[PDB]
Amino acid sequence: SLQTSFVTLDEAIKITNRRVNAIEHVIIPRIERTLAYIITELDEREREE
Amino acid sequence: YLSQPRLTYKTVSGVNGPLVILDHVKFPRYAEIVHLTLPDGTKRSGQVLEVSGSKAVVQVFEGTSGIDAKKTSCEFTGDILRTPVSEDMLGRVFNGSGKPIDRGPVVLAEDFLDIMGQPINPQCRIYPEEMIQTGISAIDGMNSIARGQKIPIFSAAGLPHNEIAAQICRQAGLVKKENFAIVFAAMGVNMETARFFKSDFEENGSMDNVCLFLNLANDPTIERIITPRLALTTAEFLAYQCEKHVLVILTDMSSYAEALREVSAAREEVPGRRGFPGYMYTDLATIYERAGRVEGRNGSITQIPILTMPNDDITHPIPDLTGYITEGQIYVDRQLHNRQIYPPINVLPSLSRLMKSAIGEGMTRKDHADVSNQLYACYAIGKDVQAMKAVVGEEALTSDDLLYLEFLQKFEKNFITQGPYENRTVYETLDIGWQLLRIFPKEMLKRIPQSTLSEFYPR
Amino acid sequence: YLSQPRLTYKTVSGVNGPLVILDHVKFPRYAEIVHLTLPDGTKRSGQVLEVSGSKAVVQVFEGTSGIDAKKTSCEFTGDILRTPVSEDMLGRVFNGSGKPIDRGPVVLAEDFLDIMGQPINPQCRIYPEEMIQTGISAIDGMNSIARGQKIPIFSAAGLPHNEIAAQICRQAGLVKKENFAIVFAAMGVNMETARFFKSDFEENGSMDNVCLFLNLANDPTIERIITPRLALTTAEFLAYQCEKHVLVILTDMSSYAEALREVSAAREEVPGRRGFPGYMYTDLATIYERAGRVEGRNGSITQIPILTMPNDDITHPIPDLTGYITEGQIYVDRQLHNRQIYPPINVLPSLSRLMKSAIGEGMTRKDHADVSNQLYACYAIGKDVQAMKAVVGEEALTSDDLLYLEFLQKFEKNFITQGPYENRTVYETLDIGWQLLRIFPKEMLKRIPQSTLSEFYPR
Amino acid sequence: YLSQPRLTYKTVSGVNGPLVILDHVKFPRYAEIVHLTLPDGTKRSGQVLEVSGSKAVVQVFEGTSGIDAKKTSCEFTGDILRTPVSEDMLGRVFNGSGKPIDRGPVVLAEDFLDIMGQPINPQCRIYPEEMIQTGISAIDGMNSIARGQKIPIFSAAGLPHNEIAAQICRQAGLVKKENFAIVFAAMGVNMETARFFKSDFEENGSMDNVCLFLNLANDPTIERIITPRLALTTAEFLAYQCEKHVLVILTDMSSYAEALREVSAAREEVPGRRGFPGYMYTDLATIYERAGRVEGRNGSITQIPILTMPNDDITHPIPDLTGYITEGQIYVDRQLHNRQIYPPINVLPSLSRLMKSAIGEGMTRKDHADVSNQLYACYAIGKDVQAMKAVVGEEALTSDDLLYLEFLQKFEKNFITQGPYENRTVYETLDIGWQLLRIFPKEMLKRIPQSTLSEFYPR
Amino acid sequence: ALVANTSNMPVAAREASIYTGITLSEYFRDMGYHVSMMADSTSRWAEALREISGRLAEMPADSGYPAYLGARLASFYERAGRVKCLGNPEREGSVSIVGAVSPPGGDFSDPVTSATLGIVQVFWGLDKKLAQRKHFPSVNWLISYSKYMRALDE
Repeated sequence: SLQTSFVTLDEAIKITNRRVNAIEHVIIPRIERTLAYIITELDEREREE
Repeated sequence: YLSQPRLTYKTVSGVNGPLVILDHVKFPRYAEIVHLTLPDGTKRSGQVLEVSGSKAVVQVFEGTSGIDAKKTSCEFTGDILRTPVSEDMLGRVFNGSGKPIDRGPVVLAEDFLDIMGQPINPQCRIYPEEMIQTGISAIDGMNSIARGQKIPIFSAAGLPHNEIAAQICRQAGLVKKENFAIVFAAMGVNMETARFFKSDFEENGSMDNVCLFLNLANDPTIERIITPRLALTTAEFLAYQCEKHVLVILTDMSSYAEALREVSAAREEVPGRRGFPGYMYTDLATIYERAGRVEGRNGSITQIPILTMPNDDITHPIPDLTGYITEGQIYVDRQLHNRQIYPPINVLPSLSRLMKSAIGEGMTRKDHADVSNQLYACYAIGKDVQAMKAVVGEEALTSDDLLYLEFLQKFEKNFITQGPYENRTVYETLDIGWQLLRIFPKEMLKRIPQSTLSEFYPR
Repeated sequence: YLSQPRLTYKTVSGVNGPLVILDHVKFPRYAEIVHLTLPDGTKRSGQVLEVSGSKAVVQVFEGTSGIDAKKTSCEFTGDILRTPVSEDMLGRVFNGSGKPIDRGPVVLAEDFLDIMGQPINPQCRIYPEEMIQTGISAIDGMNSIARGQKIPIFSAAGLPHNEIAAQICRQAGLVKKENFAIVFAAMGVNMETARFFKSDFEENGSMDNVCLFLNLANDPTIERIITPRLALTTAEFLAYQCEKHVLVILTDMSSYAEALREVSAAREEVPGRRGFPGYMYTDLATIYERAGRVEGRNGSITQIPILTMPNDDITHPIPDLTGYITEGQIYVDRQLHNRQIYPPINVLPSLSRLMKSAIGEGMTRKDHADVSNQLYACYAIGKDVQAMKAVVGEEALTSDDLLYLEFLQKFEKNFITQGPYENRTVYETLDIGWQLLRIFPKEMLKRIPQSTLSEFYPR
Repeated sequence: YLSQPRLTYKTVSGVNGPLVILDHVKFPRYAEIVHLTLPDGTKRSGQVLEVSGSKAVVQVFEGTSGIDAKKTSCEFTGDILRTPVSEDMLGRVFNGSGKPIDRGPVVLAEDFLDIMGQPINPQCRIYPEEMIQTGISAIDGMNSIARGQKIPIFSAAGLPHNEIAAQICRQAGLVKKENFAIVFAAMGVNMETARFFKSDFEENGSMDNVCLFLNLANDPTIERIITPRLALTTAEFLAYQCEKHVLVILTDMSSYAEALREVSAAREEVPGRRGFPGYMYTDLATIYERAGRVEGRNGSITQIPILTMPNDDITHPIPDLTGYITEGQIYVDRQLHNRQIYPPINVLPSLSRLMKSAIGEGMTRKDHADVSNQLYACYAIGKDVQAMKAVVGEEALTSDDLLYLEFLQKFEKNFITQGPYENRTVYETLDIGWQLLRIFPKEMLKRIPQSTLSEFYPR
Repeated sequence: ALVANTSNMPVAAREASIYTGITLSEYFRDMGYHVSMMADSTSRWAEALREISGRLAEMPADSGYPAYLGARLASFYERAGRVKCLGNPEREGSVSIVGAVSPPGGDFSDPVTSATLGIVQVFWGLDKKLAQRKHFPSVNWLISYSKYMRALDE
């Protein structure tokens, strides 16, 4: 059971860490770049007004 | 010449920011230069940017602080800023206004050229077909420099773009297996930066072939948009009238853009992006396009308009509009610098728009183009593999992916890393290219034809 | 009868873009019309935008090129552009100003109407009810259209909004348990589209009841400001005096809005969002609201205007102000088009305000309202499931989420996807709706009452 | 005194919205107060905003309707707006203009002060020391208000920022280990809330020490601008001339900011960032910084500005420009409100930069600083454990985690949740803290020195 | 044949260059030839319009560009097309227009790219991230489209 429990755990850790890594390295950076893009473009519209 | 006496006016109508507006002016001329004296004897100059009837708008270079309304005395030279040029300007140091600052005399002119210049007739312009050997593998291999090409270094504050430019000045030769006259416009920089280049030029033993134009951070911001024109105007004299090969380096062009933006705001011109004038591109082209060879004359002008990218934003109008005008860029970044890699040149976002003609059979080696293209593919893929592995882990990679990580790691330390005084030939650079390409089996080198792999890959 | 000779002026003050400014004019009338004779004999027309004292600003429809400030003769009509209208305008093609382009004669003035519009007393307005069976499941099922409605089609550049509008025109009709006249206003339409509609009307034998007003992309951009008012003025004559049912198609209100912007800028008016005049709302309301039924008449006007959405957004002032005026939309999307779905209509951001009353027992089917709501909610959920799947993977969904994903895929393939030459009835559309709903167990169809489910669901 | 007869003018050049433009005015002052008399005998007040020669431009406080250019008379006072101040006005209720609305007499002045005042000479500013307890545990035992600091309450629209503000007025006072007054100004308050403040202050006996200014949402927008200046003008009189401590609460500074934007538009100034004047920064500092202790006097002024965050975004210029020039923040949340916790103040994002000096032996109690730090850590940990519990479950928690959950639940229920009519002094708040801290064994209270634990922890 | 109006030449000439080129194209179209002109900029022409509009003190529209930007592009591109020529000899010709656009930053949101996409029937979008990998031609192939697919199916 120890070994079998350790089995279901090594896969669960790698799967959870992979999802966490993607949020940190893919999804949020992309949200931050989008937000910074929006902020810049909004100031550009303010200027022409 | 102009034999008629010039007129002097005390008719200033008013002052609004950097612009002094005169009235009662006889037949105002557009883009003529006016000399003005302040009540305390200070002398300043400016240019008429607008005429209407008896009125004229003068932009004062030194500034409008202390300009009076009743005692200010102005005189109109009667012409545009034509500047004295001579061959013996090499070895002299000038300020951004064209005056000497090396305790030598004023320029003893051979002629007077219009600082605005003239566009070169595209029918007589001759396409560049000669390569300059920069000695930097990151450039000579994957982004070659032609003689007459326009290649700025895109950099960022704190990066050693001044060291790279200095290095290029000393070890820039030809691949025809030569002394370039260097014109260095130091604008918007501190004393230490200007002294760095001046000292390096003397250390290189080449100072007699170097003409400096300095406009430091504590100098007027309006002169900062004629300094490039002064440097290039001299370059045109040397290159197209005296058939001297000239290398013109313009320091952080962003100080030019900021000086221009200030003028644009002052004159309430139509903005484009980030507050810069909608004509910023046209103005930059006026500066940048003063380059290249001309058919029938043995001179050339090569430019390196290095610029700092605000906040490392590659889409900022300054690098953006420059990228549209110049034949590509070398581009350095912080990801290489933060790992003590020199030169910190990132090949992926870089390009040389004349490389396709300056390399290959009769120029360097026939496999040059093939090696470069495959190295680009392998380098970019290795970066893609890191982007994946950062999430999936090394265990998720196969042998096809580890090869690109091995390539990427060996590529950066063997190909890019050199050192400030490492001068490699173009042939050595290609040989190194092959040493990295031989990391992969022939079947994976898909950018290179078998007519090339069969000859070079086995070695 | 205005039997008073007209004044003609040469007292031109100046010309600025599309605007001609006249002076020394006797008792200028607002929104009057001026005929301009150019020095070379060219005749053009324009409408007064404002008057002040002895000055007037004239909007020149055909364009201002060639007008001088000395010889151009300006004839003031003394009246407002009241346009000739006739019941026999059907079977004719006019240009953007209402003049023949089809080699026919000038329309004979059976009567004249002021194109500005005569406001209809809301007390006598008759609420629309009868459903138009368009043949398109995305419309007849969910966002049904009542006769007399105002439902524009939003799209971005490159999408097949011209095909959908053409399909509606030839498939238009009522839900049965005789046909429409077409008034087609082309504003800034390219020649390829212009022949697309003209040929489709001819091939289907519709021209007997079609009146075209063609202002093409290569025609004057000021003229198109009245073009839509000329089209609706004819529609109002035919619908409210000649007891016809008229379907009015406006090919692009965006090129119209741009034409207003050009004029608004020309007179240096204070803009609102994105440079458009602050009164865009009114200029659109006075066109869109020329629709519906009136007490005592049997005819009607139904409008289906088309609007190209700049940058693929739906917050741009043009579609934003239209959405506030019209009674829903179709909204043709791009994500469906890229997947080769036709009609690529996105049901979620699109509504029809009159749908809740134009359906149900006595008009379509007892369950129409219940089927629509359930399908809409199912689609909306499916999209939220798709949004999750893109992050968590197909292996992280529960059984219910898979039912919505299966619905989503089959919904677009079997329900929305139709083809341009196949029409389906409202009853056939609902039967397909049920086929999609029967994917779910009855317990999950929470927006359909149990009585409705027991009647239809098990069939 | 002036003792100069006033001039009344009937010469009016024109009227434009809220502005009346006068002519032939003798030596007009900027910011001069004038009184208008309309043909119907109606009187209005106004203030001169621009004086260009003899062309005085006055903004009318009330509406300008009914004003003509032939009969309306304008009486000039010859002076600017100076507020009558006294000690007796404490216990009175005034409107934005400084007039009584409590059926009492007009203030019998002891002096007249310019409501704009002057900045306090920094050389005589005394760093904040003792504490002013509010009676609300969430901001006495966690982020106390030093006797001289300026700490804002940021809230989203819809949260009970007005109920807390009223509670502070009823409960606030000195620690008491007769010289304390509160000046309360509400800008842009609606009728229902204005009644709340007036009635709640009167009924609970607090009015004797409160000076209340009510500027209603439908009152003149210019009066809303002076309202906070009148409140501070009184506060400065009471505090610095009458040797007492004044708490000034400025409620709904966001409504002030909107009134300020309206005044800017009246001057035809080009809007700055997000529509607000470019001088919004200094205007807020002008109001906020008229507070603190002064050398040689025993009085003090504190401020608790209260600001609604538009769209609940702390980045918005209003809370951003405020916080940038204030010392910490209280921060009222929404989650705590929806959970039916009153007061809904979130202790984790709040900060009082002067708390280090406000509390301690000789000012509150020896253990104050230690109890606060340990409670903050315990709440932060409890929230962290609660987040863990939601993932791993109750059975996966150890004993220490359960203690943090017990603290979290009882902390919010006993310490933060208070009720609007329970006044908890600083010593009761600390005793409640210890009751929660005695949940933990001594060894887990890592931030409280052993000497403090041995003195206070037991019993 | 080719027309040179380089970046460092008078900005006003950029408008004349664009119209001169297409006028030449029509001339040969009328003679029964198939012409395929290409203007390598477009944005530089619209830029000239912006600079002149500024000097004129005109009221700008989106991002500083003249309100009539769309009018100029629409009337320019509509001069393209396969035609039956005027003239008794019954010639057939065409003018194609392949025009580059230079959006700042590669962001396909500027008034010139936006207006252009509403006019042109073929969209050859390029992706800077493909060019960095020397994946030439750097065609995105996800955002590009051609509305002539059905026309050429025959």
